Amino acid sequence: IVDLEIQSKDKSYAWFLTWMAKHPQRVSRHLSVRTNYIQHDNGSVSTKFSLVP
Amino acid sequence: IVDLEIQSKDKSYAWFLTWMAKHPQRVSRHLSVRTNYIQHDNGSVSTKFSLVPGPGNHWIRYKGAFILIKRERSAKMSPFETVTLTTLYRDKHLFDDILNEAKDIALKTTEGKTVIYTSFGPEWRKFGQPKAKRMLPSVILDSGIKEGILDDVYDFMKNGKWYSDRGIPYRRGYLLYGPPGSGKTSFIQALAGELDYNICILNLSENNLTDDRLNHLMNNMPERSILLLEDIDAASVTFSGLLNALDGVTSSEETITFMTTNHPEKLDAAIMRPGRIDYKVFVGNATPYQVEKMFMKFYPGETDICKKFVNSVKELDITVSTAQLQGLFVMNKDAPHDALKMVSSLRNAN
Amino acid sequence: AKDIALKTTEGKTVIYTSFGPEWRKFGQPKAKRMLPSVILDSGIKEGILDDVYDFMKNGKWYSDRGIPYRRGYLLYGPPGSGKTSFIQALAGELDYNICILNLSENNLTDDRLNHLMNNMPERSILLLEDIDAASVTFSGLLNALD
Amino acid sequence: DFMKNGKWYSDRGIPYRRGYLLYGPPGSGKTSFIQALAGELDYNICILNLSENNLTDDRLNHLMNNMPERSILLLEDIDAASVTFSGLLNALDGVTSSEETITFMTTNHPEKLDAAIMRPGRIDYKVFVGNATPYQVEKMFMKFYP
Ligand SMILES: Nc1ncnc2c1ncn2[C@@H]1O[C@H](COP(=O)(O)OP(=O)(O)OP(O)(O)=S)[C@@H](O)[C@H]1O
Ligand SMILES: Nc1ncnc2c1ncn2[C@@H]1O[C@H](COP(=O)(O)OP(=O)(O)OP(O)(O)=S)[C@@H](O)[C@H]1O
Ligand SMILES: Nc1ncnc2c1ncn2[C@@H]1O[C@H](COP(=O)(O)OP(=O)(O)OP(O)(O)=S)[C@@H](O)[C@H]1O
Repeated sequence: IVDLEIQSKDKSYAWFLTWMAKHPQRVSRHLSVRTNYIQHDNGSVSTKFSLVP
Repeated sequence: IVDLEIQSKDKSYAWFLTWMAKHPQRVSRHLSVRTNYIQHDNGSVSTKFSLVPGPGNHWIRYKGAFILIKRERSAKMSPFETVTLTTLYRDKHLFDDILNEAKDIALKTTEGKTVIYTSFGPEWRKFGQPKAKRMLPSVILDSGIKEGILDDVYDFMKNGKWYSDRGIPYRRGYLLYGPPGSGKTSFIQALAGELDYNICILNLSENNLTDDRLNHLMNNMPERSILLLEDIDAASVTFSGLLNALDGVTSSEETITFMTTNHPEKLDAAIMRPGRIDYKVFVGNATPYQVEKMFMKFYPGETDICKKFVNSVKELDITVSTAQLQGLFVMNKDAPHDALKMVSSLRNAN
Repeated sequence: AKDIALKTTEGKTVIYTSFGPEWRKFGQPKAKRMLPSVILDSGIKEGILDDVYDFMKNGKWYSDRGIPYRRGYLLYGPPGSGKTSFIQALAGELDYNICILNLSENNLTDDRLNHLMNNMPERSILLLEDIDAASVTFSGLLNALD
Repeated sequence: DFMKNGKWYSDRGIPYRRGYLLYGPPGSGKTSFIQALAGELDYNICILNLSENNLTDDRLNHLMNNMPERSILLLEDIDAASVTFSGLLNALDGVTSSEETITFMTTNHPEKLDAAIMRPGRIDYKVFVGNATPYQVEKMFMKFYP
């Protein structure tokens, strides 16, 4: 009675990860931290922390 | 009712272990040892044993949530390494505060020390213990050279928006060319100390380095740092790849890069284009202004012996270097008369 | 997911770098360089822009005559003249990405190069900086280009 | 004089580090004097072979930084030289160079060395350990036949 799609290191895999990160309905009890630069013209560039699933 | 958060080998990782070492309200078993090269002014009695949380599980309180840390390694040990946090109240908002505090602790530059980063694979790594800041008045360059470089650097750092309004990439490159022992590397240390910036020393003659790794290193420098390319004329990197790394679509933004050479003519005109090397200044052999100021630095106070010394140097008609002058003043510590007697020794070079 | 990842930010261009047999984003997106900021000679910018727009508009005309729908541009000149700057400006104008490819990279093979040139992201420009610099073979590069 | 004046170097910002070169014909007592002086100072000897192939620049910087305390760095046959020339030069005097180390170098061919390595911030003291002089002959005879 269930279905299951798998996609593995595909060009849509990174797209799916980015979409999942942007999802507001996500309820994820597991998080990962990866630093990212927030480049803004005012002042100087700074790093930022992203809580990906 | 729990929410776990992990982070692999990234920039946030080492910041987090440095923060967790300093955290007071910590209940850690399973600790580890770490010898380090601490220093006292008279002499560095190194090998101070430091106890770090190490692998295993740890309890920290922080703001009142009783977070469980879990450091563990895998099949290998810097491969296969990770820490893990767990909060028991769905208070994941504390994780970003933890990360920000770790970032602030790590980014906090020691008030009189300069940090040196070295290319280790595709990312930078701290090299040794931080070295004491070299002061700008110690470096005796020719008249207007130090001031000209400092004015150009401050003008570049201040005018950030001006670059972006006109579309010019916010990036400046400096070349110090001249004879050996003229003050180039010493001036790099002094200027990095003045700006309170770190130094990322990069060796292109490293055979393991490649173009993709070079671009990653140039684009992942730690904040508030200066890229140093010692002996840019020495050059698995490719010439076109280096040229694009210096100025190209792949080149990074908001970086100061410094390169030094003893053979400027060995450089191609492409690398010396005024968009890759914007400022080039000749750090030459010692001039009488340099001789006088070097003597006054090593022997403060009396000037008549300094006058006799610079006259004798002028009569010696030899292209002395400031490294040679420093060596002579080091030989005669606190003895200006002995230095004036031994000034003739600068003539010999074998 | 495709729409989110394919949408371009309003004022930045993505840069792709050849990592193995496929492309990947390099760093953060860089702000678009504006075409008026690139001072080329008279008619040069306008001529190149007209030729590019004429090529992108006439997709069907190429197919009807049987010509392969593919164009190649060479900007040659002295160092520091505007070549790379114009590439950035034009890619920003078209809202295309730049796929930088280094042929002098030793791990690159002919099969890998064909796969890279046949798997570029949609709406992107292939940039071969210093084509004169050249594990790739001459015949393999020639057949890959046309 | 160098070991005593630790603070004097720090006051003027000079890196606390000295380099010595003994050059001359073979069998003049260079290595023997290194052993004697290390025994006198009660220091260890760290002998480093630059010609060893698996040594790289990063490894050499780590070795020259992580020397055991109260030891002498010995570079026998400096003229013999996977290490790079620039990497060696920056290791001996550069931003990456360590602090409070005595380094001793020997060679039978001093003229084979570049100006950069013979710089008086890399090699501070250079003395010619030559063939036997009549004073040396007399003192050797007195040592062997008191
Ligand atoms: N102008 C100067 N003022 C003060 N100290 C100097 C000066 N020039 C050289 N020195 C000292 O001499 C040594 C070598 O100087 P560096 O600047 O480190 O080397 P360099 O001048 O860059 O030459 P290289 O071999 O090309 S790195 C250091 O111990 C410096 O403290
Ligand atoms: N025509 C131009 N108009 C405006 N800025 C220019 C122009 N040509 C060069 N520049 C600036 O000069 C620098 C380098 O220009 P590039 O176009 O990257 O160099 P180039 O012409 O590609 O030559 P190379 O060395 O072969 S990459 C950048 O800071 C540009 O902004
Ligand atoms: N001046 C000397 N005084 C005492 N013994 C000496 C002297 N010169 C040589 N010898 C003896 O001969 C050996 C050779 O001297 P070393 O210093 O070891 O070699 P060397 O002088 O460095 O020559 P090389 O071949 O360049 S290592 C020593 O181990 C002593 O046994």
